[PDB]
Amino acid sequence: KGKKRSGARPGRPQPLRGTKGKRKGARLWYVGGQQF
Amino acid sequence: KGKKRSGARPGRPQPLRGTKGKRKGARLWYVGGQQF
Amino acid sequence: SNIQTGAERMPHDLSHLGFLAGQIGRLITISTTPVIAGDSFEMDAVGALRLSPLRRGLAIDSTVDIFTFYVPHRHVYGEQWIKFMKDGVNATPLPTVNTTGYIDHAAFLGTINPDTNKIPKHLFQGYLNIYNNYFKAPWMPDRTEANPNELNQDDARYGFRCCHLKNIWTAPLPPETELSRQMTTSTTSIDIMGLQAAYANLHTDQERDYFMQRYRDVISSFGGKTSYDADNRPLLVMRSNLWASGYDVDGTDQTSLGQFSGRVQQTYKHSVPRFFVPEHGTMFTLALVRFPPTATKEIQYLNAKGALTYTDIAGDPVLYGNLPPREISMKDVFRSGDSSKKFKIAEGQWYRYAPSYVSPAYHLLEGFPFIQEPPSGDLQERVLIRHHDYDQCFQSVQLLQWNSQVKFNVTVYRNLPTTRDSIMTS
Amino acid sequence: YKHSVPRFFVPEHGTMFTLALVRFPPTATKEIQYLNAKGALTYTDIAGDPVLYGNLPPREISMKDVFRSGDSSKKFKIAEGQWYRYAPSYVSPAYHLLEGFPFIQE
Amino acid sequence: SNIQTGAERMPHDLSHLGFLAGQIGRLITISTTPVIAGDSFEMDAVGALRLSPLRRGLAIDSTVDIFTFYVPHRHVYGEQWIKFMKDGVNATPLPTVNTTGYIDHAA
Amino acid sequence: YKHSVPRFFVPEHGTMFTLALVRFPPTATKEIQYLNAKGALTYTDIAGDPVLY
Amino acid sequence: RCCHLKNIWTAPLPPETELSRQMTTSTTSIDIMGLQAAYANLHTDQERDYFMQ
Amino acid sequence: RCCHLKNIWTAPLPPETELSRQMTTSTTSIDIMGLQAAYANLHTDQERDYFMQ
DNA sequence: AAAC
DNA sequence: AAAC
DNA sequence: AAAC
DNA sequence: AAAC
Repeated sequence: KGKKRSGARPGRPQPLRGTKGKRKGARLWYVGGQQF
Repeated sequence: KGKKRSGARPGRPQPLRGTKGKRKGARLWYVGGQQF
Repeated sequence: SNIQTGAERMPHDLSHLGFLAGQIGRLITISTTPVIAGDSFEMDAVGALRLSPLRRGLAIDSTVDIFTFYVPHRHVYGEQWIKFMKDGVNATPLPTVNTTGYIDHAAFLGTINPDTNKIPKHLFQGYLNIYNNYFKAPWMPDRTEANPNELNQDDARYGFRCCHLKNIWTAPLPPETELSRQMTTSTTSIDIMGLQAAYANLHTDQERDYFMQRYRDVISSFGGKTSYDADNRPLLVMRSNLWASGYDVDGTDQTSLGQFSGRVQQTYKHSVPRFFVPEHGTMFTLALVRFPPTATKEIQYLNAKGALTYTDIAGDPVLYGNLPPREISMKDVFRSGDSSKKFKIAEGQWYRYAPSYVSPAYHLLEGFPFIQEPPSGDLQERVLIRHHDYDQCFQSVQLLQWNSQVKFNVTVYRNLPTTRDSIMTS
Repeated sequence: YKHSVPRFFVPEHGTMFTLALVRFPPTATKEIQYLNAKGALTYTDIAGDPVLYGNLPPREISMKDVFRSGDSSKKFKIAEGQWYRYAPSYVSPAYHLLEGFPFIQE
Repeated sequence: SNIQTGAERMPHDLSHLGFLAGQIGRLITISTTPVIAGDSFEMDAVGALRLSPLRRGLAIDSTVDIFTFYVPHRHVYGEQWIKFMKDGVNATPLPTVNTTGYIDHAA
Repeated sequence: YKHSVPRFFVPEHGTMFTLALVRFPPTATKEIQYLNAKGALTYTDIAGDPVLY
Repeated sequence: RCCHLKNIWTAPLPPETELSRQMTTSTTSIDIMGLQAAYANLHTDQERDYFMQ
Repeated sequence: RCCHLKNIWTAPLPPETELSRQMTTSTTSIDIMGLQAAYANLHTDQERDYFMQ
């Protein structure tokens, strides 16, 4: 259960850079080979 | 949650001696005074 | 054939971007992740909170609350879910609630409305449970709609209205608080012993009224505890609170030199520590943006209710410590207060609270998030925030009153086979 | 930016081509979560049962199971359980035709 | 009047004797103690187990299982119980199941 | 015998039930060993072949 | 009445345990991939029968 | 034109991925050994489809 | 191609 | 629910 | 009479 | 439920 709040992240906003988590794992896409 | 069983109380049975717990507390009966 | 009977738990990256927008006092879903029994969930939401451009420079920070709740499906489908799990593979598929035909009519659940117009009932019901257990005033009736299509376009698109931050007027005692209590006495005697008893019963009443309207509270009162399963309540996993701010933009042309526009950019971070999911459910994350309830016309109770009696002015502790709740009207604390709108206050409350002062020069001045006229309506309409009370505060934009761009870093330690275990027959 | 190619021995006559590609993550303004957009949920879709996912054929889905104006006639084969291995980005409907965001509108 | 609004938690001795009898594979209740929210419960059952006299000498020991379970009332009255607690003093009294007219029919 | 229930915190109002069950191992006077009572013995019944079982 | 202590006769597999499982096949082909799947479903059945009722 | 960054919709399995595979069986028997083989061949297919084109 |  |  |  |  919930508690301390913290959006008080002192900083100027940064443009969203990348929708891929923090820790990844196994492979997810199979397309027949490499695709850039 | 339940567990180890123990009626294995090695001993010859003893006649029940007294229906009053182990640890008592405050007074329960009020009859007007002392009564033996 | 032999099949791939197991799986080994490994980290699953369910991270995603969030492009959000809402109104001021409405609770809106900003992210949802369906969880499986036995997985471990963790999230790091980091983004920026922006308000629509305001008409003049910054004057007051708004406060932001971000919440993450867990709602087990059992909680939503009850018996039906239990049976589904037991039935297994041939279980009858789960019920789906109905939405109104519009793209934003399921937006309160942080989702685009499918063309078919239906969504999983757990998504809609979980929201109601969250609202009814932590956001409505304890004394208002639960929200009991069967399908999202029963909602107005503002509830459906922007989320349900939340209450204002507590005030003398915003947080009055519950509506039915009794101001007196009769003991039916006989004609020329009273039973000294019954009277005593009379007091014991009222006590018990009084407590349920003021602090225990909810079953879970009545038990804590006994010094016991109740699981979230005991009363079916969504479990609050994490909550972050913050004040959003920014800076003013100085105009510099011939006509707007001396003029400013407040720019609220607020970097925030919502972190949910690892959480073990005991049974299949959804993890709901919601946002609520609010301003302190500053009205441009609230008066100090002693300054607006006539002639002052000894009871009102002296601060006599024996009086305040011993008389019934005082019933007051919206007119005792507001310049255009409806004398017909009453509320019960604690005696001496006026000495425990101080309203903010807004000089009359600010009354209809656009660009300040102040409430311009005193809320008119029943107790419930006055405590529930009305987003239009803030319309004259901002520049008119397509992204409502606040917008956020977040990166939901979410890791789930789940146990399902690999995407290829999955696409390989052997 | 800085693009550095360490020394390279050219074994036979040829061209050295240097190309650029600029892209945005594929954020659509109308993608829905598979479980939220394909009807009634069966045990196979909602339970996360590893024996099921680890053993049945690829699932054929339509553009309509994941998009608000998806063409039901446009199909695609997905791995069973893919919906539990992936999460789409969410764009509130207030942004749908708002110019200035590099989102895919339809 | 001012009333006795509190109480301070103290040990309550709810000890009692038990004179029991049963059949061989049947589960029988030998003791029950009603508990209030927030109390702490502990018990030490100590007695003797006897079989009816047997027709010849001992040949095989029987096995004995003693169990203590907790059953919350909510579990039994559901919604009705929840409402009772909330309603408080004027709650409608709780339902009572029916037995057969005999002294041992609730044994 | 002695039945001891360590301290227990009661979270909500309820009953504490204590029950007894007395039983004997199920010794029948006429049980036979499966292999001794089901006719002729096949390879599957007598060999203990792990791949079969 | 309680159950006896476990035996071969006292603790048999649950009454409805299936002794076979059909996969409706076509007349002159079987789907190698459906078969696989067939096995995944029975598994799930089997577990609920034996350990998870 | 280049492809989008991988998605569920942007990176589906290759178009011709088979969702089933028939083994032509006889009318009232299947060859336990051919079946085995059937699986070995699909494997080889499956890999070329998904990772080795 | 998170592979006996 | 700043609680005998 | 587990008592201001 | 002596479990990939």
